[PDB]
Amino acid sequence: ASLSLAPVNIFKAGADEERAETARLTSFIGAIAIGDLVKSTLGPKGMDKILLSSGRDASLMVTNDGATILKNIGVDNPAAKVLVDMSRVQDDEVGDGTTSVTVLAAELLREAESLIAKKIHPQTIIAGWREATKAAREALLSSAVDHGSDEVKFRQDLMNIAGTTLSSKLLTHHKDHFTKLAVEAVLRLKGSGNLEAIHIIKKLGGSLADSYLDEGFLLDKKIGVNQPKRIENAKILIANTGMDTDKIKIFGSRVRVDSTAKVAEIEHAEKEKMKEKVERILKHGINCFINRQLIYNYPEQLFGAAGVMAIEHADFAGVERLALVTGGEIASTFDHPELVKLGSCKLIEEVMIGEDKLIHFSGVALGEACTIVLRGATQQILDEAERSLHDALCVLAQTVKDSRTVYGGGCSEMLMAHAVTQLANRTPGKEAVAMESYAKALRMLPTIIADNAGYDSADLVAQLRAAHSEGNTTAGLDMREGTIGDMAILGITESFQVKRQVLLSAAEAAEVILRVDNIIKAAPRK
Amino acid sequence: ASMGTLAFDEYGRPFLIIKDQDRKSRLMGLEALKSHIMAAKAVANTMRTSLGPNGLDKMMVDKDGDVTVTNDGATILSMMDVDHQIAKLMVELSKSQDDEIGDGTTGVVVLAGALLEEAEQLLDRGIHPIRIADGYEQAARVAIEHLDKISDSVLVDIKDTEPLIQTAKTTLGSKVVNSCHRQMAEIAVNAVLTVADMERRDVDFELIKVEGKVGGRLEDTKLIKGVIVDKDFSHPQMPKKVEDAKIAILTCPFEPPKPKTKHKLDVTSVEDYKALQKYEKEKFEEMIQQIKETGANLAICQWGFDDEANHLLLQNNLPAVRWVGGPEIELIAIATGGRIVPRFSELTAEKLGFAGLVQEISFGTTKDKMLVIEQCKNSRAVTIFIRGGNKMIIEEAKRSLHDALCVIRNLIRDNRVVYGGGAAEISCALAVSQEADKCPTLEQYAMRAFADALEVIPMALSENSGMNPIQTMTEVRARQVKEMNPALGIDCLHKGTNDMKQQHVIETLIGKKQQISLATQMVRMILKIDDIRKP
Amino acid sequence: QVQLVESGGGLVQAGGSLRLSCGASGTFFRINDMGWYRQASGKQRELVASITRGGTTDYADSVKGRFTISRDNAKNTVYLQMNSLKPEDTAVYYCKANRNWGREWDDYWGQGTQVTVSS
Ligand SMILES: Nc1ncnc2c1ncn2[C@@H]1O[C@H](COP(=O)(O)OP(=O)(O)O)[C@@H](O)[C@H]1O
Ligand SMILES: Nc1ncnc2c1ncn2[C@@H]1O[C@H](COP(=O)(O)OP(=O)(O)O)[C@@H](O)[C@H]1O
Ligand SMILES: [Mg+2]
Ligand SMILES: [Mg+2]
Repeated sequence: ASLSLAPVNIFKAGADEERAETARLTSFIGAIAIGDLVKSTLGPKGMDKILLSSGRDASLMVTNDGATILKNIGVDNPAAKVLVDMSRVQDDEVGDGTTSVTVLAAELLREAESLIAKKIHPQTIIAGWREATKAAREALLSSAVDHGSDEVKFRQDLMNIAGTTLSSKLLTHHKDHFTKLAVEAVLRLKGSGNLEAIHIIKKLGGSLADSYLDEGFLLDKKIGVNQPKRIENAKILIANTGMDTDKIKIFGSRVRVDSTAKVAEIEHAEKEKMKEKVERILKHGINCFINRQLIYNYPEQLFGAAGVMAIEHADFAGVERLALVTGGEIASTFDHPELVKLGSCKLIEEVMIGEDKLIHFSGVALGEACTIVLRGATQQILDEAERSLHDALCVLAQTVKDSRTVYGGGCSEMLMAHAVTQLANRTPGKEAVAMESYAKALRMLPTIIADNAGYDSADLVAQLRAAHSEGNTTAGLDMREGTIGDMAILGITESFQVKRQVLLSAAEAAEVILRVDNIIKAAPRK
Repeated sequence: ASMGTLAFDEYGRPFLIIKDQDRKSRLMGLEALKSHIMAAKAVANTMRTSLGPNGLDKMMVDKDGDVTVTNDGATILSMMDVDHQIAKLMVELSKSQDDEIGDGTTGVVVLAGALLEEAEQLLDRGIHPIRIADGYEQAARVAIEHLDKISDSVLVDIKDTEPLIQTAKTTLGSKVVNSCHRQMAEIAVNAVLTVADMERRDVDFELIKVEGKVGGRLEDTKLIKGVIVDKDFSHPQMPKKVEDAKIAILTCPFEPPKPKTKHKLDVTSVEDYKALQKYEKEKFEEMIQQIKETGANLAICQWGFDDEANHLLLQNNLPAVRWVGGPEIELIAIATGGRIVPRFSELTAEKLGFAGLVQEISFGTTKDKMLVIEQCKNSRAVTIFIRGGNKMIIEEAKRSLHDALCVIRNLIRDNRVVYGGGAAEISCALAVSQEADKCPTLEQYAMRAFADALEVIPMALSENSGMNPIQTMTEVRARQVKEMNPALGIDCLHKGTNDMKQQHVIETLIGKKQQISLATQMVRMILKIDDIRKP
Repeated sequence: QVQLVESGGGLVQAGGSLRLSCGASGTFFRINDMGWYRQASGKQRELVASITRGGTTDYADSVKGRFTISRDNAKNTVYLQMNSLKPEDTAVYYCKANRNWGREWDDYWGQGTQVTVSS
């Protein structure tokens, strides 16, 4: 019989059990809905979405980022939830491919629906899809190119990859500008992959072209009251001390006396303890002092009398970035100054950005940390610019780690589909049919890229398919005029890491969604 | 046939016997048995499509909307929101199979459903449900002894891991992680072999840490002969790698001492204040100096520490981890060969652990760091680090690897192995049929029914693999009878051969015996129920 | 576990011909191979011949072509008709039975039948 359509229902009031065809129906319609939602943001000519949340705040976002779009939607289909998590994982692993993986999974599931309608078991389909994924992996890896050795060619690949990542986003208006920023911002890391080092400040006002990459560093904290405001040849002590009514960690300690005179003596002793702490600090020979924690009035006064600029309430992130950009050591003990390394910068001044004052460190020593000032006309523009810059920086970091590149513009997808087709036509059985469907989805990726611009997607994908069958493994879409061209010459290159992750995550999620023949929901809590 | 008792009186006066007798329900007799059988049949027919390599998965959604895709019968029936008490019995049955074995959680349910479905036909003919239960017990004893008879033995040594990798692959044939089939099987084997008192003794799974992190590929899942922790070094300027690490494992927070008894240290003078101040300073310095003097190159605390201790660790070139959990502290001790120290004064160079590598590992654009401790000498602990593209395949991989580890455990407990693919079920059905040809007529319907029920697993495998159930099963049964070969079963993967001994399809004898015993015992307890008084 | 009986004896040199049987009973489910062996006093046991379930028989080198080893699977027994007897064929004849997957702990031997002689 069946679990639900049985003479007796075996479930609590509110639960349910969708069977074979109904389960595949809900799964396919949900996944394909998700995919058709997140596409149209795909490619250089992709358009943005509004995320008009209905919460008590009604936050408003304008995004072309597939990961954000899927995170910020109330989904109730479980297969759609799977695709959502897949896009989140793509965003975690690398910074690009969040829309391509979703569209790819949705297209694979569409083709799988077509095949199941053809009376094909959803095991033979996954078998063929695994074989096709293998073939595609080999074709991708074999087509990948590495240029990390030649520094100039590597710079060219970094500029081209940043350009390809920003083409799809709102920054394509000033792509070259932000491209330079993004490249410089990752090259200031000197091999490190710490993206927390790259701080992005969003200042409302000004055009998006007024954005820049500070040659030094910027801090949104305050200087003390009676303390200097400008410092040349600055020697800096970065600290994580108390300096805020700093109490001895003995917690049972209590002042118990018989005379207010002794209470006053002990208060004076507390103040003398704080003064000796400040003096131990000054014995480092400094002009700037940055504390992760607060700095109360008395140490502020002491630092002011000493002629030291004491910046307070920097965060863990602020002190880490300062250590990276200046060279100092985050310290909490000052009894061995010979061991505490100081930071150095030619100049510390106060600068105006919009209507706010910030501490500007110029002439920094190391530079392995960055500050990007993003200007914009609307907070939505600023948030989308930060998201796009994060995409570009994440991809450039992933490339600095692994210089393997693979040409874009649909060249890679068409090539993988070509390999899958070669495999398919030599294979006997319905697995060949599922391989052909895998190839159709791979081809449907550049099809969508072309559709989003308004070109003859069919004509162009036919030209590209013919080129990749002929052996012109570098043919791709030239989206300026709407033709086919050489991605190697036009500078349309992607990170091999990103494209491989797209392929594998999409195929894997489609596989897990396709293995389902029953959806047993439990009575919702709500 | 419902609503408890209803007469109210032959004298007209109120008849109240049971509380809320009007709101309560009851089913008595054969209709109760038929309701039970329908419930069990529904559960079993739900589960039977998740059986075998070509078995499909189920997507369970909980109260709060989290999704779980799985082929594991225990996980399905645990996530399944059942209100029928006989379905609850089947959930308990699968849970029991998982507890005792860790595999077979779907075979038990399918088989029990089949036994009850056949008892349904037997009750129609008028047999007492207890006589059916007794015939089932008799046939189950016969099948268990016949399994002991056709069983095989495998070597559970650490030098020839091929029989164990074959068993683990058979276990993982039906799971989504068969994309890295052998890669998964190997590590399950190595895991159980690393953590085991191999004198046919137990295997403690607390020594196997199964950790998952989204990202990467399934191919990145690996075995770390050591430990992984979700922490990083306490100070951001400490080094991220330590080779030939001498480890001090500590459960003392790097803070000034504090008595557990209510204490009040009284300061009554500036001299007392300065003494307290220097006491604090000297405590921090003395802790760090003791950690240095033991010779350690790395510290691992369980209870976190403060700014002075952190900077002193950095200054003295002592990378350190804080806020490590008790279980992880224990695993680090067991793996590195170190002893857990409760206070610094008790720390010595002999209580230290050694790890040939301590590393901080990143995961792309995440800000998340993990700590790997490995290259130990003889780590009696181990970790399986699973990667993947989504939390669904990660959780399914976790439970699949649990099944594989449990299978290897069952091998370490008893090396005897029966061959699967429905072959064992077909052979046991043949044996039960043979013994039924000898017993008196009346317990023969129940033994024939037990055989017809055992034959449902091969039918389910063939059906899930697209083959015709009756044709395939009859052909392989005839071959089993003709050429004596209890390794003949269903070619679910269509390798041509029907011989599972050649395809390396391997089950554990304890697994099949437990399936049969549990299914029979629960079917007996269900046929023994003839009344329900639900509210 | 496997109880094995052998019926033989009766050496004869007048032309020379004998037939020795070997029957198995007990716990098993398949007898993969059945073999006849020889063990003399101060000699090492050898294989006269051996037959598989499919009837396939492999003979030995010092004696071959005069073998009539036949296997009854209906009762899992074997019968060896050997002719052209000679004094060096006078030894103890052992039966061998591999069962239940044919592992090294599955070979089951008989008690052996020594072939008598007159005086
Ligand atoms: N000039 C160009 N010509 C052709 N294709 C391009 C060009 N610039 C970008 N692309 C393509 O546009 C796509 C942009 O995708 P994107 O929206 O970033 O996807 P995701 O959000 O999944 O990372 C890339 O896959 C790349 O192949
Ligand atoms: N490769 C295979 N070929 C034939 N049969 C198999 C294979 N793998 C598993 N089976 C069979 O499928 C049945 C179900 O196994 P599985 O679904 O993996 O776990 P469970 O026994 O918990 O359901 C087993 O009884 C086994 O006989
Ligand atoms: Mg992008
Ligand atoms: Mg299993």
